[PDB]
Amino acid sequence: EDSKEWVPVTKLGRLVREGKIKSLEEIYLYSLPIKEFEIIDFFLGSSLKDEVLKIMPVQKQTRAGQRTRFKAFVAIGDNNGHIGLGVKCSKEVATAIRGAIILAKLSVVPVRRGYWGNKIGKPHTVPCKVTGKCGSVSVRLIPAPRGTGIVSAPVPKKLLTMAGIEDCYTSARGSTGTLGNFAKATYAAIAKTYAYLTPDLWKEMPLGSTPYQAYSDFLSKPTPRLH
Amino acid sequence: AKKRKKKNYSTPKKIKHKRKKVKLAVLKYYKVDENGKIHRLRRECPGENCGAGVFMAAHEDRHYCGKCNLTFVFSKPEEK
RNA sequence: CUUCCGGGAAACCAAAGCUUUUUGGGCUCCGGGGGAAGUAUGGUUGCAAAGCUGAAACUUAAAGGAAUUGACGGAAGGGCACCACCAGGAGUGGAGCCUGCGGCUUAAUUUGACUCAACACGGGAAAACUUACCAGGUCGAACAUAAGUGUGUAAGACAGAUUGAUAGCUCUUUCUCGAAUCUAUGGGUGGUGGUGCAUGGCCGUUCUUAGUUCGUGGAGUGAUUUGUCUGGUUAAUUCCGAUAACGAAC
RNA sequence: ACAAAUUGCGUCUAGCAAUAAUGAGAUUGAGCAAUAACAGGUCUGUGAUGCCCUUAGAUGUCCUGGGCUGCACGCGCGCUACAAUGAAAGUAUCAACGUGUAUUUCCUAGACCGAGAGGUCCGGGUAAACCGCUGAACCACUUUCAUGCUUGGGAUUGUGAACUGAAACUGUUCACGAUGAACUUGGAAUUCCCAGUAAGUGUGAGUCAUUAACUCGCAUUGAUUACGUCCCUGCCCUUUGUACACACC
Repeated sequence: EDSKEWVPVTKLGRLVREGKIKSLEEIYLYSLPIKEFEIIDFFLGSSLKDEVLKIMPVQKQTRAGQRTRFKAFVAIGDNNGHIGLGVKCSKEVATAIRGAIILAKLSVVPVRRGYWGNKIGKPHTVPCKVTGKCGSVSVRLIPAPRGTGIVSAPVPKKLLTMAGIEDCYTSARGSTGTLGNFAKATYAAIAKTYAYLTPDLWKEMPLGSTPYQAYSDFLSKPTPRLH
Repeated sequence: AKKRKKKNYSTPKKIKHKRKKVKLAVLKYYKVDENGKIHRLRRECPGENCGAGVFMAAHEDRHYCGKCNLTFVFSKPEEK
């Protein structure tokens, strides 16, 4: 049971419901705005587990007298090469986590996993070393050989067991109790791994189809073709 | 044993008896004359409103029947 | 000034940047939770005031930085209303009396309520009843057990005591409908008994108001803001109109 | 007023103007009320209730009493005053909201008697139909008074006569003829309110065996003054400040 087939709202998710794109990294190929989580329910959803990290309450001082709203964290990662992070405040803990798992799905980004020192057999850790700072915590991911698992604090070890990164070295400076700045620091470190010009990426591409060009007919038609 | 605040233990000793039973045996006291006349100890009620099954009292010069202990006072009161 | 399209915890900074991912242009001075304490003591300089050097015993879990949201709470600028004045009018506060609350006392003077938002309130205008308080009284209420057996286990009145009234409530002496076997024992039962600072409910005021919120965006690491505003006008978050989602919602 | 109502147009839009109507210059007050809250109040409104306490010897319960009313005193709501605009006598002669008895003593018409208080006798009425055309009060109209704690003012205490009810005693209330005190406009402080309103003036209902002296509604008589402003106590998320937690107590 769906029970509701998603409506194509943007022109991008028009095409995945009409199946004109059948590869998730095509929107990563041109860095599209992935602004419906109903996109990634098509491509993935098989093998996409949610874990929360904290349901940190937060308060405001009204004149009589306080008011609590809940900044629940959630973390989704396809178990090899895609990771996301979700944060939202609302009046109930249910209406955070029923909607936090949305906000992690929208920001799901691809991981580059690279060989540590000897290119044999499905690369695992990280191609380079990456720091992601989000406000005074900065986790410094480092490769490691095969068979030494994720050494970190227990929180971003959960950010990397679900990222597909297999054997990583980490070191985190700063106020590492602030969980928002310790999830996002690693999230801004994992996602970096495809934004660093390793010398393996010099020969370029044919440089484009830009699928609003490749499928300009189906967006020219106003008829909502089914399936 | 209740609880209060100001006034406790007036205690009129709460002596209320149930029934002393120091007298008034059930009428095993009776006698029949042999063949065949009977003597009715506590001879019965002459009041015609009952079936004369009361064993009317032996007392001082005021007696009474058994269906009503206060009334049927043996004085006798004459009506004329 | 404008911005990072650099950094930062931020406020910010054209350096407070190139402090990159365990980073490197030289060089020197300085900091290591807060106090104790720039104290104590020694040296040294000064006419002196004092300056430079400078601890510890002890004490302690926070102390501190920057920023958000709480005061259209003694700060500006707005905008209302007679539980605000002002221009008054009538008033009470004075007098006697009815009450209300206290304090007093008493056997008890049952009590809840104490600024607006307790006080001719609790609809609380009570001889009894109410009545919760005070004195005298009075009533009894469950069962399996159980022990008289039905040789009266009971229950009722006279009569003289006890009474406030006949309360055979109790009783001197009397007859009696006798059985729910009237049980010490389960323990439920009532309660105007306690806690409104354990609660439900309603109601009160906060607030005569005009004020709140949500998804979707851009704002921030974040608390949180934006929408929900500059102005004009309105009784008004009522509307034009800047129109930073709105079609919104109360 | 069912508002293009015209009006040297305000940011082309919400330029007051009183001007137009001639039942109508709102006929016009109420109810209604969000989010977040308070250790507000209510366990004594409830068979709403946690828990606590108690139960033949009750805090439960019915009876007879008592009290809740008692007093050197303090405090608030409120009553009639402190008088010639008045206190008396007379006459004239306007309401409205309402309410009223068949498992409870209501509304009372009529005659009659009684200083009165009331009482008797006989009706009406379950109510647009009877009480009831409720023919309300203050005020209007001639007089007595001649400001003199007076005839203003009726607390105060005797006495009997009464009513309602088992029962009236800092009293259940009510009648008469006595008793005439304080009180002469009330200090500092201080409340209320803008049109039929304020205040004066009654009446009904609510409780109620009888008891308003209070609370809700009703009508009558009917003003002064503002038509404003933010000094005042005020209150509303605009800006800014902070070392403020339970937030300037």
